[PDB]
Formats: sequence, C-alpha cells, structure tokens
Amino acid sequence: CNEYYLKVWSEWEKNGTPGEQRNIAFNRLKICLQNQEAELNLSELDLKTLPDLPPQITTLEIRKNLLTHLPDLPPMLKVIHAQFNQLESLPALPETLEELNAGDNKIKELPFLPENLTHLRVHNNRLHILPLLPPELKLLVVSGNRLDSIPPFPDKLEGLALANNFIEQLPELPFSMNRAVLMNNNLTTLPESVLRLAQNAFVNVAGNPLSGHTMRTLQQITTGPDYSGPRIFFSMG
Repeated sequence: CNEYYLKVWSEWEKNGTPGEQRNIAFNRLKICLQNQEAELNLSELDLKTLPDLPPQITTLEIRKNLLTHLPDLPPMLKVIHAQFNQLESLPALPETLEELNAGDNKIKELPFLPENLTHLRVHNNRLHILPLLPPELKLLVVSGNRLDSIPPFPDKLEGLALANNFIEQLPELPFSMNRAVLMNNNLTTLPESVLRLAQNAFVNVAGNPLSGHTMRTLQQITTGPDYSGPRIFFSMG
C-alpha cells in the first residue's frame, strides 16, 4: 500500500516533460496520503498524465491541466473538478460521485452515471449523446456540445443548460424546473409542459427557429389573464 504507492509516483515523476511540474505533484500526492487528507489538489501543474490516486480522497481537483485521459478514480470520491483539460474519455464513475465537472474538454461519450449524482457540468465538450440521467440529479449543464437529442429528465432537476447544441426536440420538463437555457438549438416547437411550470421559473429559447404556430400559440396563452406560467425569452433575426 502506502509503501508501494510512492513507488509508482516517483516513477511517474521521472517521465515528466520539461513543462510538467510532476515535482510539486509528488509532494501533494505524498502529503495527501501521509495525513490521509480528503482533498487532493493538482490543478495548474501542466500535468499531461496521472498515476493511480490516494484511495481515501473524496474531492479531486485537477483542472487546467493537459490530461487527455484519467486513471481509475478513488472509490469513495464525491467530487471531481477536471475542467480545462484535453479529456477525450472518462473512467468509470464511483457510486459515491455527486459533482462531476469536466467543462472545456473534448469528451464525446460519458460513462454510466451514479444514481447519487446531483450536479453534472460537461459543457464545451463533444457529446454526441447523453447517458440516462440519474434520479437525484439537480443540475444539468451540457451546453456547447454536439447533442441533437436528449433523454428524459429526472423529477428533481431544477437547472438545465442545453445551449449551443443541435437539438431538434425537447423532452417534457419536470415541474421542479427553475432555469432552462435552451438557446441556439433547432427547436421548432415546445413541449406543453413549459407552460405548466412554476411562475417564478424562467425559460430561454432564443436562437431557436420556433414555428410561427408555436409562437402565436404561446403569445396567446401567456397573455391570457390567468397565465401563471414562467417567463420565456425569445429572439428574432
């Protein structure tokens, strides 16, 4: 264990390209294991790869690096912050995962998602598809991908960002929905649910080519004297 862990870390430390700072990585990798700390922070160390990690951690900060792939993750991890890398893939995710933030990478497919996942921020990637969404999921941010369809939403979802994708249709929104950013997509219609949302809610469907019919439909319903639906934001030209 601890004895043989340091083995692979000083191995990995030798192969470091001139730019990489595997030197300061080795320290924190060590310190993190010595005291058994729960958070490991290797962010902004120009790292191009990673060696197996300290099994005890529950938070993993490794953003703004050059990582293209990831080593299997600690099995008791709850949070990942891997934004601003070159990630093309992702390792399987621990059931214990709650936050998964891999913004600004190059991922195309995600792995199956833990049921305990609450926050998922994988914007500015290359997702062509999405895996089924976890029930306890609260926020979904997949803006700036290659999505053209999207699976059903969970009951407890409150926040949604599907901006800048090639989406043609939109599943029914749950009542829990509070913010929905659906900008710059290929929507010509809107599920009837958007109107049934809470009155404090907000929906942004700018950039979409909503059909003339859809528009007049909405114009009439939302201007009614009894409309207690959300505010909806549009654009023209």
